[PDB]
Amino acid sequence: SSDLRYPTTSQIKLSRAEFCGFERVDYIRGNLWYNEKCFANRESFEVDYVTITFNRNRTLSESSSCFFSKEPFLHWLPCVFSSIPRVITF
Amino acid sequence: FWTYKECIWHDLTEIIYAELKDEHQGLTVIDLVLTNHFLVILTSLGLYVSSDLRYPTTSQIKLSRAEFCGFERVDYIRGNLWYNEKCFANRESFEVDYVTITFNRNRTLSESSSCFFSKEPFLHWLPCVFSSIPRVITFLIDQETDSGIYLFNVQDTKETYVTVAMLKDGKPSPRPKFPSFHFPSTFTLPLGMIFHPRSHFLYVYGSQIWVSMDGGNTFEMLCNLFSHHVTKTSNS
Amino acid sequence: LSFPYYLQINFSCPGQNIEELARKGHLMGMKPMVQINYMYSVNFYRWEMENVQILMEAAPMRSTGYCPAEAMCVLNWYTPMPFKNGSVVSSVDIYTNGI
Ligand SMILES: *[C@@H]1O[C@H](CO)[C@@H](O[C@@H]2O[C@H](CO)[C@@H](O[C@@H]3O[C@H](CO)[C@@H](O)[C@H](O)[C@@H]3O)[C@H](O)[C@H]2NC(C)=O)[C@H](O)[C@H]1NC(C)=O
Ligand SMILES: *[C@@H]1O[C@H](CO)[C@@H](O[C@@H]2O[C@H](CO)[C@@H](O[C@@H]3O[C@H](CO)[C@@H](O)[C@H](O)[C@@H]3O)[C@H](O)[C@H]2NC(C)=O)[C@H](O)[C@H]1NC(C)=O
Ligand SMILES: *[C@@H]1O[C@H](CO)[C@@H](O)[C@H](O)[C@H]1NC(C)=O
Ligand SMILES: *[C@@H]1O[C@H](CO)[C@@H](O)[C@H](O)[C@H]1NC(C)=O
Repeated sequence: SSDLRYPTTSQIKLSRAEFCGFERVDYIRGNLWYNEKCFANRESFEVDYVTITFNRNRTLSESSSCFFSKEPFLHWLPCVFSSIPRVITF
Repeated sequence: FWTYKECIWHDLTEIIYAELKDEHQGLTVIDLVLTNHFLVILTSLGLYVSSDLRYPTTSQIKLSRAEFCGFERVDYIRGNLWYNEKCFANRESFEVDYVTITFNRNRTLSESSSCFFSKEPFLHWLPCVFSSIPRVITFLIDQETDSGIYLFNVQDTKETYVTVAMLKDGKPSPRPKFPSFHFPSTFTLPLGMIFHPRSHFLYVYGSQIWVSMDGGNTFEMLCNLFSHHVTKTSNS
Repeated sequence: LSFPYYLQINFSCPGQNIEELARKGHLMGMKPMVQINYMYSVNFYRWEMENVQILMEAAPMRSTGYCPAEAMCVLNWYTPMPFKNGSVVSSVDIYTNGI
């Protein structure tokens, strides 16, 4: 979703993330992990993270099956960088 | 190529395997073109463009690998590079260079297009067709009349045709310039089209051979090869 | 003040249709060249014997209509049809400009 605190059109505007290649058969094996924390008065040091974990292979177009992003969910970056173990949950 | 003793052989595998994270498995040349300032190599593990050729810095070509989302190894083995061989010696300000790449694909949820073209710094590859469907065998940019020529052939039918569309701010448009020219139903399979270098002649080839003067509104058959197709062309 | 009537010209050649032939002729640089010759009258007691030529070049023009394509459609070539006082017979010779 775009944001929830700024209603403009009385209809949720949803933006679709970019994942290169992942097709339908990789979205059916996928989980969203989120730490349930209540930020009521919203201190400046508190941020929100979401992780997505996929059950796919390792193409020439990707390499990772684990991504995480911060409170504006636009830049999804991989959770592990540079036989290889599989990340169930980050 | 007047002597086999002077053809010097180079292996470029270290430079290629640099840009590619890990190490894959079958890096053969699939196509290569040599523009007036750039070198474009399509190999089985991707498309690479040289940085520039007029500014030596390190005495080794530095190749930058293009982005294509998803296309794997089976998409690069079936891929053609089309380029118009034109000499820009004194380099007038209106002359630019284009390159087209054509694949054979299925239309994933990650792409849609199987035909891309790009201008002289070969970094921004944008699709050649925009918003059953025909398959673009060959897209060519002609600069004499400032237009783009598509060779379409709908699958599951023998229909083959050519469409010329005007170019708006360096991007081809809908609404063709003049109504399209439909080839006869005997045209079994086309394989591409070529501009003769430094000229305005068009040549469609495949199971048959057709030539067009002017832009490509009217063609005239010059050869028929029943169940036989030309594979490559050389001209001077 | 203008003459009435124009001369409208195209060409036809077997195996192809007229409109794409005219489009190709325009796109390759061709332009018709027209030569008009006037014949004098029998009455030389009322008009003089002089014989006149006029050489013109036909101007391309588009046919107004639906025109599905962006630029070009049905296309024709046009020239004025001039007549002088003293004659009823004119010969119009059409030929090509070489291109
Ligand atoms: C090339 O020029 C020729 C003549 O200079 C054009 O042929 C003419 O085309 C018109 C179509 O508008 C024909 O008119 C038709 O006449 C019949 C009977 O009068 C009428 O029932 C139709 O509704 C229509 O009005 C005309 O007969 C025809 N003339 C000849 C000698 O064939 C031709 O159209 C031009 N080509 C292009 C591409 O413009
Ligand atoms: C055949 O010969 C006749 C006789 O000269 C030509 O007709 C004459 O043409 C002139 C100029 O076009 C006319 O003069 C104008 O007349 C109008 C109408 O009154 C007036 O408002 C203008 O200020 C000007 O004076 C003249 O009237 C006309 N003669 C007649 C009897 O109407 C004719 O042009 C010749 N044929 C050809 C093909 O040139
Ligand atoms: C890789 O593909 C194989 C089958 O081709 C499949 O068993 C496996 O799940 C894929 N990789 C992983 C660990 O997800
Ligand atoms: C499209 O997919 C079909 C089967 O899904 C395959 O047989 C065909 O080869 C693909 N098209 C191309 C151009 O490879």
